[PDB]
Amino acid sequence: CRVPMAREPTVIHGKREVTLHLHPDHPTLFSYRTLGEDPQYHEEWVTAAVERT
Amino acid sequence: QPGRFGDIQSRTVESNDLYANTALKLARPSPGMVHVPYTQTPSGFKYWL
Amino acid sequence: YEHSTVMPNVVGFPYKAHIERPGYSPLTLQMQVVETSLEPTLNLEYITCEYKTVVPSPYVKCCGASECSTKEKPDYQCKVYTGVYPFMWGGAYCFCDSENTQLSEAYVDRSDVCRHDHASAYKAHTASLKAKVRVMYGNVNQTVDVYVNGDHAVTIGGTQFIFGPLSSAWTPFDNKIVVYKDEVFNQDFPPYGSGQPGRFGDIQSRTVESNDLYANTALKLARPSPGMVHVPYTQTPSGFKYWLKEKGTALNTKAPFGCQIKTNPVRAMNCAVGNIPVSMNLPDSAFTRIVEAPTIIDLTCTVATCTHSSDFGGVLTLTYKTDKNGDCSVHSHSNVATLQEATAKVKTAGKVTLHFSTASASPSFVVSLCSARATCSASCEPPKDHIVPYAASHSNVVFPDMSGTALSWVQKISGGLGAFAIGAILVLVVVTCIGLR
Amino acid sequence: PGEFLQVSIQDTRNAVRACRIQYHHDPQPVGREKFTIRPHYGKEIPCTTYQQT
Ligand SMILES: *[C@@H]1O[C@H](CO)[C@@H](O)[C@H](O)[C@H]1NC(C)=O
Repeated sequence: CRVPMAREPTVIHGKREVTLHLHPDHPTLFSYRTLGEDPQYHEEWVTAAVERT
Repeated sequence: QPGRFGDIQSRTVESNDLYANTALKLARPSPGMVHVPYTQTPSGFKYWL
Repeated sequence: YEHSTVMPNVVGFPYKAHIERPGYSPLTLQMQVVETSLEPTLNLEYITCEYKTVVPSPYVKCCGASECSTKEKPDYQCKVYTGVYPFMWGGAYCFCDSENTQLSEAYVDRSDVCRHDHASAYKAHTASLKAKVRVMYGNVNQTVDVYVNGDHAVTIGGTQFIFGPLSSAWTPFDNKIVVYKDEVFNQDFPPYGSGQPGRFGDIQSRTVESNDLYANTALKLARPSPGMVHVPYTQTPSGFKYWLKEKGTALNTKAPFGCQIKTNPVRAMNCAVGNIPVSMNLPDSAFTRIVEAPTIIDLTCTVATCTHSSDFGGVLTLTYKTDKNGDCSVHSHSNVATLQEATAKVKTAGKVTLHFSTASASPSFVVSLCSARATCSASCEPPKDHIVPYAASHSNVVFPDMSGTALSWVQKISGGLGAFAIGAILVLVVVTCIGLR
Repeated sequence: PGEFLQVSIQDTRNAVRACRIQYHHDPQPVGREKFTIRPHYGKEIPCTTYQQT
């Protein structure tokens, strides 16, 4: 079954962080995690245009 | 900048300069069909509204 | 010839090993891991899916009575209701008014699609590592599959490689896991024969093709309303569908060291942890007599630029006096600076330049051509870009070498304070010895 | 999506005969995006249907 692919966000490099502008056409799942010993993750369903740090 | 107020600008209404930064991008078509796939950030005027 | 090194378990890191066999020119080995797979041993406990409630047509005994009869069905219920007057359709279906009984029964089954849609409760024990390493040296560029324990030997170009047991026994999985489709959950499931209604495990089965069908769904049976043929009942809704909505977050979303949890063979791929001991047995034909390698005398090293970034941000130049054109092998004798090249081309001109990577503000290390050695000292500057899409080419050895700018100051103030203190001690000792007589 | 299901036919006398039941029916597609209609450009993911054989 065919599925779409979300358009790439806008990435803004900061000091030990980034900021993303997410523009969804419909509810889209967004998650992240750090690649260390204590992962520090998060998941969230995104329904409108938001900015995430 | 793309997706925020002012991603396209004209010096006047009737001008013909049109700065545009909308992060337009282009992609390879799927095997066996005729189309022009692309992605770009949706308008920053509608975001500002 | 026997040699033994220790390479880190990082995918993509270029490791370079140096073998100094007297009477022969030194050799530098290139070997890096391409991918790494970690698989535990899994014992199936049971299989769970959603259930199906089987409800037959009710037996109405006009002008009489009937009795129950227990059966061996899963979660089975049977009841007899005394006085009913059904009114089936276009009539009454009975003739006696209050001497008619209805027999109601129901039982729990397994879903018609339990083969395709089911979860699996497992028990996970000691895991086996298996990596994939590319070896480059001389004129060979092979990559092999190897088990990372001291019990597998692979041969590349006549050399014997054994990749020893990893230095740590870390595992991402716990003792109890659940595997649904492509995702794994560190979940503590109920034992077999101990499920509860409306939660995970309300119906359990030993295997997808088993027949036991243990069931605990709190099915209850009710009395039909007057004047109509039907069997009402009450049941707690399926616990598999409750789990599909409440099953927290998978192991895929949260896993240390960037492990990637994968399909039918449950495995965690490309976890950056531990060290991999390596043992080698090189043939004599893989070396070179010193009477065939250029003789290099009076090597000196001076660094042009240095930037302690993730990439190869340093450059150093080496000056030498040779006697013929040929290729030597270069190496760094510290992990505070990682060379990019394994070999150089030696010319009479007396110049060769190499790139390196570091994280120190002031590194110091020994570089060596095929025969001679030199000491390189540098003053490096931090980068200005914040984020990069790739990983460091160095080991995060930050502590600066002495005689650098930072520690020269510490030594200078230490010397001043110590001179003052010993002056105080000497003055006191002389005064007290004079006053002691 | 809806809150009930109704099926009906047209009998020999041309009178509508219907049955209505309570069914939930809120479906979601496969993947990480809650689209509604398949695009002309996208990805492919395994899906399960009812084959018409
Ligand atoms: C070894 O082979 C791989 C793929 O065939 C290639 O990418 C790599 O550059 C080769 N190594 C050398 C030193 O040429």
